[PDB]
Amino acid sequence: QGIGKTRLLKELINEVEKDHHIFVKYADCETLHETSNLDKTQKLIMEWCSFCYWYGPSLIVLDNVEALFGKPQANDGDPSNNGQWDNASKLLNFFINQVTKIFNKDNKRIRVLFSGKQKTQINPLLFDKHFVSETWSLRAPDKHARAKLLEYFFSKNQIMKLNRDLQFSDLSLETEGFSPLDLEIFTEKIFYDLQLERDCDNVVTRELFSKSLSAFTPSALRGVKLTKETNIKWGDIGALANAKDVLLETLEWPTKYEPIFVNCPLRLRSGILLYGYPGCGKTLLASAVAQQCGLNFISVKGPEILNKFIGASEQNIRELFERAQSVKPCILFFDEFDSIAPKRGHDSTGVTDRVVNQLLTQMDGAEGLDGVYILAATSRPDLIDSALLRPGRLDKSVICNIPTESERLDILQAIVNSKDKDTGQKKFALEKNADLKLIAEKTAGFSGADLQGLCYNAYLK
Amino acid sequence: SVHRWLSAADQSEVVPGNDNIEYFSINEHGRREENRLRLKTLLQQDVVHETKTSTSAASELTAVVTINDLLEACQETKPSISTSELVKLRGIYDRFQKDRNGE
Amino acid sequence: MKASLTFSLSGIYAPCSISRDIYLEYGDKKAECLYGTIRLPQYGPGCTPGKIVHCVLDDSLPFCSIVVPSKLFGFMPTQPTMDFCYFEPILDNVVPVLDSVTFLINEQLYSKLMDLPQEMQQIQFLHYKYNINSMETVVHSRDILTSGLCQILNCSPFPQGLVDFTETQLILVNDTEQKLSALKYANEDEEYALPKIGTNSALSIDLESLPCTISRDLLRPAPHINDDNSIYAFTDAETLLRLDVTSGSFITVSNMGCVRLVKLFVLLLPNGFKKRTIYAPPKIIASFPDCSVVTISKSNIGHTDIPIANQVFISRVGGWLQSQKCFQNIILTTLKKFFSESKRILCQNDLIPIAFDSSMADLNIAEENDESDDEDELGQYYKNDSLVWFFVTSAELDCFSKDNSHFIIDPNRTKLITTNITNRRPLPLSRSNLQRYYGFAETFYYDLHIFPYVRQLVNILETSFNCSQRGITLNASVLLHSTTNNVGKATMVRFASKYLGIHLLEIDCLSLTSNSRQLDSTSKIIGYIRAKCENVLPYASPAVIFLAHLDSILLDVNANQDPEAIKLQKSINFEMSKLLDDFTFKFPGTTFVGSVNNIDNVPSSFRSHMRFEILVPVPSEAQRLRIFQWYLSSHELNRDVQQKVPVSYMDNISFSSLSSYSAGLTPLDIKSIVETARMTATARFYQESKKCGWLPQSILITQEDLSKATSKARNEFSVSIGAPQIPNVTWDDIGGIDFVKGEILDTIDMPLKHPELFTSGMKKRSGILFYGPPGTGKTLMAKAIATNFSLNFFSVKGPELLNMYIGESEANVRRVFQKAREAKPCVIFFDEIDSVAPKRGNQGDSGGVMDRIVSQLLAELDGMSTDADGVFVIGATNRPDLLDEALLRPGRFDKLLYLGIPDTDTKQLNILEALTRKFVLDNDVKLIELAKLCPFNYTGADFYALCSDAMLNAMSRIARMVEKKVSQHNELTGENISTRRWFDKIATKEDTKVVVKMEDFLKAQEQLTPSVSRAELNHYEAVRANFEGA
Amino acid sequence: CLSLTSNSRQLDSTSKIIGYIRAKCENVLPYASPAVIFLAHLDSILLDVNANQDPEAIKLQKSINFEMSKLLDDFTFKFPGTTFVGSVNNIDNVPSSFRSHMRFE
Ligand SMILES: Nc1ncnc2c1ncn2[C@@H]1O[C@H](COP(=O)(O)OP(=O)(O)OP(=O)(O)O)[C@@H](O)[C@H]1O
Ligand SMILES: Nc1ncnc2c1ncn2[C@@H]1O[C@H](COP(=O)(O)OP(=O)(O)OP(=O)(O)O)[C@@H](O)[C@H]1O
Ligand SMILES: Nc1ncnc2c1ncn2[C@@H]1O[C@H](COP(=O)(O)OP(=O)(O)OP(=O)(O)O)[C@@H](O)[C@H]1O
Repeated sequence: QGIGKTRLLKELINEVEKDHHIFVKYADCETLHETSNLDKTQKLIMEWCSFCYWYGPSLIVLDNVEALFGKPQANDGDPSNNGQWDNASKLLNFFINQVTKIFNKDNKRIRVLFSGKQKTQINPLLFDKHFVSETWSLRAPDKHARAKLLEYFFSKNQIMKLNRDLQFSDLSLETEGFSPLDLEIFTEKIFYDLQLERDCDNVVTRELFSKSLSAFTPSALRGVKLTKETNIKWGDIGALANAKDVLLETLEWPTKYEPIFVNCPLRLRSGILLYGYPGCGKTLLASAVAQQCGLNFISVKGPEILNKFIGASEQNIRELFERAQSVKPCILFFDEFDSIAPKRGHDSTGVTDRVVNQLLTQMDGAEGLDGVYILAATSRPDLIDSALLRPGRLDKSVICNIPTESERLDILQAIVNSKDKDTGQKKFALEKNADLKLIAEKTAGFSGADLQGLCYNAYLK
Repeated sequence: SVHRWLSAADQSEVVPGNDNIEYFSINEHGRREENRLRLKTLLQQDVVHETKTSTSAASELTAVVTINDLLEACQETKPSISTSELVKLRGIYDRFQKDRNGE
Repeated sequence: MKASLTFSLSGIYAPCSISRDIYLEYGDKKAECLYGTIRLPQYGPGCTPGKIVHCVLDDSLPFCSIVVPSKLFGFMPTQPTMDFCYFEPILDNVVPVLDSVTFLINEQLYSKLMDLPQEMQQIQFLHYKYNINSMETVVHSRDILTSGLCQILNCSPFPQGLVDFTETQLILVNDTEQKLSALKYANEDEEYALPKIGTNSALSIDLESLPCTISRDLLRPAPHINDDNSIYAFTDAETLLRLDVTSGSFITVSNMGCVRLVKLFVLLLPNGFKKRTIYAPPKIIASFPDCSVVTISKSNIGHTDIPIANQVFISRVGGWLQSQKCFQNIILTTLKKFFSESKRILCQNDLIPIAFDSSMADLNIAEENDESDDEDELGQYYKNDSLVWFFVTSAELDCFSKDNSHFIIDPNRTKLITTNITNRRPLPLSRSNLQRYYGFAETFYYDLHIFPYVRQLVNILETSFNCSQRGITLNASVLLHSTTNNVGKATMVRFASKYLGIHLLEIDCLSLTSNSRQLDSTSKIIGYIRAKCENVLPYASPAVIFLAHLDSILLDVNANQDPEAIKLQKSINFEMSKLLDDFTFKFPGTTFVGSVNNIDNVPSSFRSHMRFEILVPVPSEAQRLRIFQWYLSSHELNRDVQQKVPVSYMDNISFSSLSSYSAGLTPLDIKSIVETARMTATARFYQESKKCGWLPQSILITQEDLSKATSKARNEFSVSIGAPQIPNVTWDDIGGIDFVKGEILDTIDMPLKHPELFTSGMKKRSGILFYGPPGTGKTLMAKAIATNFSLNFFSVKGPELLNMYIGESEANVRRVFQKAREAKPCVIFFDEIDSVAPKRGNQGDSGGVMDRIVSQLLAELDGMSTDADGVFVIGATNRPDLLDEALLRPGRFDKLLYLGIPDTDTKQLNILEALTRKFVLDNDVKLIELAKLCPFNYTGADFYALCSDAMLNAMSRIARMVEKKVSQHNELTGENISTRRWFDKIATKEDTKVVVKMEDFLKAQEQLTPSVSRAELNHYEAVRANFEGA
Repeated sequence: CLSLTSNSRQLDSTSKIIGYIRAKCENVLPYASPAVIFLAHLDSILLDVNANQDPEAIKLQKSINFEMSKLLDDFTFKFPGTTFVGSVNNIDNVPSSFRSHMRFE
């Protein structure tokens, strides 16, 4: 939604009429839905095909086809998926019969043009009946395009103007994952909150821009609880040197040398797993290096997918993967993966097994789906399936080791010297030059969580 | 026997099918392509005029096994049962013969 | 352009005389070597492709007069030929010269002229004997120079072009099969073998329906404008001279009392219709349904002598179309138009065919237009699609004339009254192809000998029809079912119906359903079907009641569903069966046929009540061959080519192959492939047309186009199906393949490529088992086999099957095997069979579950080879020493192929070149040095890791260089451009380009370590030796 | 929309509700601009029906949603200087497609 297809079709209709003389029958599917009764509709499709034939060549078009002809979503609850046919399926069969009969009768005259939001959503009958030759997906706009989209949008309000120092290139850089509708809404926002303060002659500013973006919630991310604001940085986690280097080689290096990896002609490493002692920071270094890369962050925990129905869980996984892929370059993470996709043969109903093959379909599915940076953690990697750890098929795995003297001192110095978000000074009243060396000695066998808890209760004392 | 026969009925004429129609001559100023592209096609691009099937020809001859074939197969085919299994099951069959196995 | 035409017998390659008016258009060109293309009218839809010829000027030729050699075509102009043609002189473009061409010479010419050792003298003799001039003559394929002794076979690159004696490719071939002997031109057969000359009144001759409409411009002499156009019949001139009557005369065809008049003309050469035959439109044939041979006699009735009728009663012929209330208006309007066209000729009890474009049905257009001739030119804006029948029930005359039996109808003087409906059997397809004559969507013609199911079903209808005629009633019903959709069972139903000339009663289930949920659905459906039937059936027998997608109504329902829905379904089904029985009883001879997607879903009761049950399977190899012949047929290709240029494909297509690759598809898929080839052909043709400006005449379809169309269709079908494991692999990606090439090819493709040879009831090769170091390419080689040979592939890891105790392990292998049986042809792989096929009999496990698994797999593997051709089993092992010996036996595995550690530098060289085939390598790379460097213990996976690490190192160097550039330019420019910004716009191509040096490979090799220990190498070699020994 | 609906099941429901809101708003608005149209518990009509429900009701709800959106757009286009405000007790319920189409939050 929001890619302004409707306007694409309208501009199309205009150009085709002006340049090639095709009678065109535009009709949104909402009106047909208004009276989606089989016989009443049958009559309408008869009328259509008749008229369209009456002006050869013709062109039908229906924005939002799924609204009317969209087959109910695969399962839809009824176990009798076969045998009985959905009403809209019968309507699609009827339309298919008429149009294909005319086509065999006359290829030239009538050439339909459907318009939907997803291949699966659209009824597969047309595909099975080989009705559609080829299809095109309208991808999210690119920065270079967003340049002109904004340069026309705030042109629409010819009054407003940008600033000399600021340039549309900027607009493109910060804007991302925004459909033309989203850019429209953002420019309306900027106009309104600019009209808030009537000092400047409607000139853009960096600060108003930043405030608007901060307040902004784009549709793609709207309706989702993205647990991203964590503010855990390098200073918040300093140990696990080897893990830091590997994660940089995996996440920062792509985002820092894209030109080289663009022609790197083996498919890039998809993602890495995390394992180690409980609470040893697996959930921390991931976020820290995500902030290092400044990439989009999502924290997915085992429960989010798990549901009550069988089969519905698979489709929940499906649109989860849809969201994950939509935001290249993004990091997806699964916590407690030992509770998500363990080794097969650990469930009576086998929902775990079918879920696992569903997960495998995507990563093993070679569809250019690599911008999403898959990630996951588990204290019990033994419980995962070996297939989920095949080298080449899947990438390295990251171990978390015990904090020894060196690592303990590193983490203690980092946390005690931590500069606050609210105040900026030390999170704790830190001894200026105390003997932090002897503290690590008595903490042999601890965990970074144990060290920070020790410091925390010391702060309470 | 069929392995032996693979040099008895397949040896007939040329490799299974039709061959030995060769190529007659060429007139090119460099284009000396005598390969099957312009040989199998063109003159007889169809294998035969409106080619179809006919009576039994592919397996015209059955590879009738011979006494030597059976002789060698016997020795090559080792016994499928080890004497240990035979004696064990026979002894157990007699043990149940004390009760049921036999009369 | 329209230019008069005449034929000279001066030889195929004789110069073509052109009227000076024609010569002038060439103008600036040489004016002496003028070349022009021609098109000749074709007796039917479409146009004969233009032939290019060398022309010379001649003022003696009258205005727009041309002369062409008839011998150039397979005929001489004994009888009159077409008077005119369509000429086009190409000005901008010049005649292309074919580099290569194909010919054919009789044995004697080969053995005589070949005597000379020089080809130039032979070709000079060819020119002298055939009048062909290099840089002057244009050669076409399938051209005959000698009457059964000289032939032109093929031309390349184009099928026609200029001749270059020296530079052109010319194939010197002979006719050792005696084919040239039978080759003779049309009309050349008879050396004036004088037929008996007499004034015989009647001459019994064979009758034939016109294959296609004949344009009036081909009537020599041309008839009057207002003459009725529906009473014409034609034949060879010799027949007319036997009847000593002229083209454009009236002649009476009579048989056992039933007689009619006809306008008869001559067929302009060249021929293409059976000799000694009379060709008549369906109009005549219908009145002679059972008469193939018929008597024909002259007529002396003059046009003036024909009486004019005033009132004529016509009873509409009973038919499925006739009963459609939606069409009555349009049919009547077209009927009135048909009489309004001009004066009509009719007799009592005659029949009338009327055609109309049903798509124009509901759009009643311009009836208020009073007596407007413009209606003719909506006709091409129309296109007639379906036909209906009319019966001449009575004619009223007002004066006794010489021709009382016949009569004429004038709209301004004659009145017409429609009356009750009369039954009449429809003509069988044998006597005429109505679709072909009217150019509708001709239904594919089966060859019963190759479609046994269709033959079996047909073997029902005529027997029932006869027994009914013989006074024997029997309720013959049949139900069609299938395992997959898109198989055209309805198409075959229609084909059978037309074959016997029986009325068809088609009722789509998915069209008129209303609300099959409320307490009206049963009643509404029954009433609608009953009404749609009773209105046509009484005057339509014999016919068939066909229910498409019948299962849709009759949905068997489980108990737990809503009881009311259960009751409604029980009703709908029971009353449906009752309606069928009532129909059969009330009208003996009627039979019922139904189409169902899944036989099982039908309720058992009705199913038992059904009489015949037939499934229509997927098309087979020869069936695919026939379907390809049908679709690629020019008639099938040019149904809707409104563009003047015709479409066609070169003869060099190996239809058998296209069939072979067509395995596992359906008729709609084949139609899609043919139309996709149509796509490519038209697109490339228009591309070339704009490029050069010259049209390479018609459009052509090359075997690569169809191959790629099948590829894309198979891709879509695969995305529809489960198998995701055939994406892309080739031999270039993997080395070490040549070692077992012969064995693998012989084991896999020979049974597939020679089944009839393997149809000897022989044990087809069971399978293959591979062992050796991991990552050597075993799985990659198997995938290469699958993708190259295009068989559905599933990968199963033995270990994954094992459950906690035994949840489902045997059932799982059974499911994979059966789903493989559905997706034939296919390949199944077992990963690490040793983990599921260990030596058993010595150790005692905990539960002994595995013993039954191994027994089951052994039994199945032995049971498939007998008949299950198209499905093959392959297993994978890395530690065969653990593998049970029972599998090593032939029948389970017979070719224990091996893929070991690369010993020689050639193995590593092939593996590395296959690995880095797509690497952007600096010229410094000398992979021989690395191959010597790499210890032989390195495996294929070791080389993959090596190449990946070399890429990582090279990308690191490029990254450091990019960072240095970034810092330097940052200090120089004074700003701080982020790396992302540097890469989006500052980064030029060299920044986005990766360069690899030998240093990267050296670093990777030094960083890489043996994936396999040398002790493991010795263990693997010992296990190899021990297995290979036995 | 929590009070006067007077109809929520019948297939005429969607038509009745949309027609009523349209009737009142176009009845009073033309002579009363500038003004604000306010919907109380607007969510109680607009929502995202789960797939775990019969299809035809889902179709009906998709309809009513679309005609609500069209109604607001038509009102703003036909009556310049006009705005509306909606009240909801939980964002997650309102049709995401609808939410995206709106301006302020
Ligand atoms: N050329 C364009 N292509 C796409 N969107 C455009 C274009 N020009 C402007 N837009 C903006 O994009 C949005 C188009 O919204 P629109 O309602 O047409 O969406 P849609 O993706 O066609 O889907 P739907 O009609 O189902 O909501 C508007 O905000 C409009 O200002
Ligand atoms: N270097 C560190 N190692 C471990 N914990 C640390 C470190 N630095 C800070 N901590 C704190 O210790 C806790 C780490 O537990 P956390 O659950 O995040 O780790 P985890 O390894 O992902 O474990 P799990 O998967 O069991 O949740 C947090 O409270 C975090 O703030
Ligand atoms: N040899 C053929 N067999 C079947 N159909 C063919 C063949 N050649 C062409 N066709 C075309 O394929 C289509 C067959 O569709 P039809 O409705 O008869 O199929 P069906 O087997 O009843 O399948 P379903 O009911 O699942 O759609 C028609 O358009 C027909 O013209």
